[PDB]
Amino acid sequence: VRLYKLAKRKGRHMGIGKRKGTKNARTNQKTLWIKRQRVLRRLLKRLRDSKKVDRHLYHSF
Amino acid sequence: GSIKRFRLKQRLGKCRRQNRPVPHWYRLKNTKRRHWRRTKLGL
Amino acid sequence: GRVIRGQRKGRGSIFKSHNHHRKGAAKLRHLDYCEKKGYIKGLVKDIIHDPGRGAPLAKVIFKRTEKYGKKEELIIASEGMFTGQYISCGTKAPLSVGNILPIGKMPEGTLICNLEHRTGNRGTLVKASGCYATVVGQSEDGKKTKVRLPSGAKKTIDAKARAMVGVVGAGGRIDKPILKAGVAHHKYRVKRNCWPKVRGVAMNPVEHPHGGGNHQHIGHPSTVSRSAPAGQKVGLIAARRTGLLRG
Amino acid sequence: SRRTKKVGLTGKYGTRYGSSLRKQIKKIELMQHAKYLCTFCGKTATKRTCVGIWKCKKCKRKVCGGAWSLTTPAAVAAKSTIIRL
Amino acid sequence: PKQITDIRKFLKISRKPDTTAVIIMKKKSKTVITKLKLRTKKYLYTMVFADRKKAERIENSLLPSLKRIYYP
Amino acid sequence: AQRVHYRRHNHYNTKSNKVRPVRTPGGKLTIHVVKKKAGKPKCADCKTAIQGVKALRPADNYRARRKNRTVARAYGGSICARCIRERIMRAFLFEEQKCVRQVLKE
RNA sequence: UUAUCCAUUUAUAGGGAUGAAUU
RNA sequence: GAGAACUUUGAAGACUGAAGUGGAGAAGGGUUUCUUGUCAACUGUGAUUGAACAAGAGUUAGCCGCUCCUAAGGGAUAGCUGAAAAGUGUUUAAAGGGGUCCCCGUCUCAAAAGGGAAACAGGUUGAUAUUCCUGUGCCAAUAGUAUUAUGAGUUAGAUGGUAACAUAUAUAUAAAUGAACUCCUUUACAUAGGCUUUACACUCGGGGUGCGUUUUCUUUGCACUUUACCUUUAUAACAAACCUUGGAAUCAAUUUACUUGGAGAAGAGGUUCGUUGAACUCAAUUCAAAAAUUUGUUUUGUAGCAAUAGUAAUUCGUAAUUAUCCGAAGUGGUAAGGACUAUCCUUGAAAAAAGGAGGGAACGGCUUUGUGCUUUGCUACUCUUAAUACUUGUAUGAGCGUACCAACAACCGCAUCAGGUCUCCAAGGUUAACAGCCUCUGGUUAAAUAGAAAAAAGUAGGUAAGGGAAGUCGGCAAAAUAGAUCCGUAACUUCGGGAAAAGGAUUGGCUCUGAGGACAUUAAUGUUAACUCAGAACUGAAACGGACAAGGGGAAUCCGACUGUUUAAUUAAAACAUAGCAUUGUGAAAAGCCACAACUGGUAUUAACACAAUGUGAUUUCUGCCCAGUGCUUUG
RNA sequence: UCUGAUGGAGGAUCGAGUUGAUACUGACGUGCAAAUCGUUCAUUUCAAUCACGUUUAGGGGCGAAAGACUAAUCGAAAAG
Repeated sequence: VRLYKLAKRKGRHMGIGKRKGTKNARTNQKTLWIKRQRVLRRLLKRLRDSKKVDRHLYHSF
Repeated sequence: GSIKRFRLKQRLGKCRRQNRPVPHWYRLKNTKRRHWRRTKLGL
Repeated sequence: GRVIRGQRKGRGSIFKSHNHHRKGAAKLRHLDYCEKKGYIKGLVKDIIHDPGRGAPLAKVIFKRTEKYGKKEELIIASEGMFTGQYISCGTKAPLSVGNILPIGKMPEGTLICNLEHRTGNRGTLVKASGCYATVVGQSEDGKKTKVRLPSGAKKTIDAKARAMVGVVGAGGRIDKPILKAGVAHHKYRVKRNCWPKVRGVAMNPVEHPHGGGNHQHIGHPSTVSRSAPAGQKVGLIAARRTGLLRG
Repeated sequence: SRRTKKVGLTGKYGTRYGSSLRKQIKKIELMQHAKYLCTFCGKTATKRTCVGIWKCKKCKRKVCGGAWSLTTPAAVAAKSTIIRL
Repeated sequence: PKQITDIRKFLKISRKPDTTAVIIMKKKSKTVITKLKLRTKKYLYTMVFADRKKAERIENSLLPSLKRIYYP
Repeated sequence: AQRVHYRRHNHYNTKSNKVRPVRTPGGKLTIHVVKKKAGKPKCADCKTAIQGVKALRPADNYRARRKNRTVARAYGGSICARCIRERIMRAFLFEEQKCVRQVLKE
């Protein structure tokens, strides 16, 4: 199973003939959206804190 | 069950005690006998 | 035959009201010298839902006058009354929404609820959600006044009987269509065991005068006399007429 | 984008019940789930809690109102006549 | 069980008439660290000594009225 | 994996029988019943949680120290600070208005 | 209104002009 | 052992596969439990076995439960009925408690899953373990007097902070006066959805120890590497709420989601609770800088419990010695908590018990006059914890359950019956998955029988050329794809659907490519993590959701609108219900409907937007004529 | 008005389990069984399922209605 996991890490057993659950069941779309939103908000907060953007610009973005 | 009342436990003990054979020294001169799986106490 | 469902209802076994979570009987203040010759103001502290009924109840705290302390009353809330409001009860209470006044003090045309059909019985008439009566006349000598009830009937009550000024809240409930059997199930779960109905014409003749036959019909006139016995009073009881009304 | 052409909030009912029944229930659910103006604080934040009880999210104050709206025309008219005098 | 850190409270508790036994635990760490545990009616009070000299001096100064229990 | 069983005569997943696994020094995974979380004490007027006072179940509150059952201010522990402030100003001003009404009557 | 009947309550003041408030 | 397919041991081949013949309980059973014998009968074959038979033994609690509280409700009292039997249960009740006159007040039972004082770990037996042993704790109770000692307060009730609020650390945070009368809080509560934190679970890599493989390969595969309750556990951290300051439109802060603000936002600084329970230099300690005691730097300790226990090893007479028990992470399975959002013509118990507050009734001590009050002369005095001594009747901890089964032969089905029977824990691989299939721990290899042979016939399955429903009442039965991704999807429609319509393509392995984050330095350079998609070569008997798992579709007609329910054991439907619609009665305790022998009661904790009695049966479009007959009903 | 996300409604869908019982009118029908076994099928956020407690008792109860159920007994239970 460790060897199989290493192969999967290289991306070796993930073809569409190996998938049985739907796209969302395999990788939750809500979770992906939450991750993206959190990283974008983190970046915006970092920029505003470091004063590289103005407050109004931060709110708009 | 494991949970019992005192009177019920005493009755169980008496029923067990009354389930023993007639002593041999007395036979030297019993029908009211039960098995736990065949005839239920019902009491 | 056997005892029919309507007859079984009065035995009160499974047909008792489901009242486990009811908050209390809705009654206004017991008559007192303060209400006879003045005003006593109670502060409404909360507006709660009584599971049996649709009209909200108001918990009103009065300060006892006979002894130090407070007393809590469960009134039927009128529309527009709000927590933190002081309501006045008595003969000299000002005519305002939520106040309890003798009906003889109110002018003609005022809308009232929590009507006392006899003085001092602390609230008997006009209590369902959205209902209101109208004060449509006072006697020349006072002592008596006539109101129009939500059924449209005119009733004559002595002028000392009390009522709340306004309309009991949660009006318009009937306007919502119960969409599904489940909503009716939940509605009657907290009232009674009157649901589902089951038509008598779908029964067997042993248990209903409508039951039996090869075609599911009444077979005899469904209008029964007022003197019919308990197992016989089953259709349109003592009907003066039938069919669609025309005005 | 626009999701349902006309059913709106009644899209939860799918095809069940009549179209007339769904339209009738939409008309009153629209105002049952609406926010109203709280005259005590001036913020439009009073929502229905139970069938006849309306609570303001800001004041935390609750009033007795209609089954589906904060006020009903009959009660409003009655208050108008009372306040005329 | 309660840990006490200052030395005055430990001495006072030991001198208090409710104490019966003192538990001496010694063990290598990396130097041998020790701990002295007064057994009272309510609690067992532990004091941890990294100082070998201090944990040589303290239980010696401890009055021999109350019994000793050496665990190792 | 180690599997567990109830130990406190209540073998149903009721809210008073909520349970937590723990690893013992003997290498066994055992189970301990957790205490029910108690609601916070609430103000008599606004029914909001009043701070400075612990939130113990009655049995633990009986054993609690007096310091963390009360707040050292007037109605402390029973009425929140904001409500007490409003009550004080109301009590003073509603008698002030009575006094000025009496003085203006004549 | 005294028989009789009904209602209410802690049988709790003779008739006219959103603080508490008890010793 | 007289006797062994079914007793025991070893070896092998397999099974159950954490949704278990695995561990714990409830109901029910009642000694079936354990040990030692033992085989007349039973253990549908055998039997040396056994739940059989016989003799002994075995169940240890202040902390687990009952016991207490109240619920649906039951019984009883007062009355009132009734020949009584019985029926109802405050309907003319003078019906225990508290303070010191007044206040409150039917009793009792009903939960081993609701509420609820308090326990953990290790070990121990043939059979009991949160019950025994060892150690460490916790809860409740503890009378009167007098001594000491602990603390506070006092020349009759303390103090800090602007505030949110905080403060008693005595062995032990025990004491921060407080009467009557009050007012609150806790107990104490639904459902759905996601987000988040923690613990447990699983997993990856490093170090150590032991074992295994070793024809060949293998810095390798496996196992152990642990840490309970308790210490307001101290702290740390975080979601929230609040306080001070501040004073917002170019609106801003902010969530996955929306939430919030001149009724005071952001920012800055704080307070508290709740999560958790050694986090954080946490505590003690070493070194420099601040002053008549603060900030920075090191060592120790699994924070105490705690290593003394446990585990895995190496030895030594056969009971002792020794060494390890520590360096980092990932997945999200389970559980709980948090802060939220949403739903209801549904709003989702009570009491015992506990706490907080408002109020301000009473007031030092030694001696003394007169009749508890004015009085004279002096002051160091009041509560709170603990211990001791003496009085007090003997001044700690009642009683009951605790074995075993829980079905697989211990229960109910007449039985050792393929049936029925409530709850908790829930590993790895594949995978969407607690599915199916295989596996580790644990359990098993047993089933009212075995051996041999192997035809007919039966039963449970497979496969069949060519044809493809010609079979048959009828495609009954079987077959046909069926996962996922991409594409495409009609009539009709209540505009929501129909829809997975129909119908196409692809799918393995291997080698790659690309995309999607977090962490620091003076715009630029390094360290490091998930599996998730997309694309390209190559490859093979053109095969790849390879096993497992897994829709047949379409054109229409009839019925019922739908979800739902039903003739337990021949009928699941078109029957019933349903929302919708319509009609009828009733304004009340001299009402409607209904119960009762009477008394009295149900609806009713109700009041026309209600209750009761009917018919029809979603929506759409409609619902025509007849009051002669029979009903019902209205006036006199 | 249109488009993309976000969001997570519904007596929504598939589907194990549960709760049932459509068909084979399969097996069995001197059964394992006085209703079972196999495959197939229905059902799973709600008029949902389960447990214990509690109420309703025989010309009575209870019935989403089949004269169904009321201890293998129901167009009037069982016992004497």
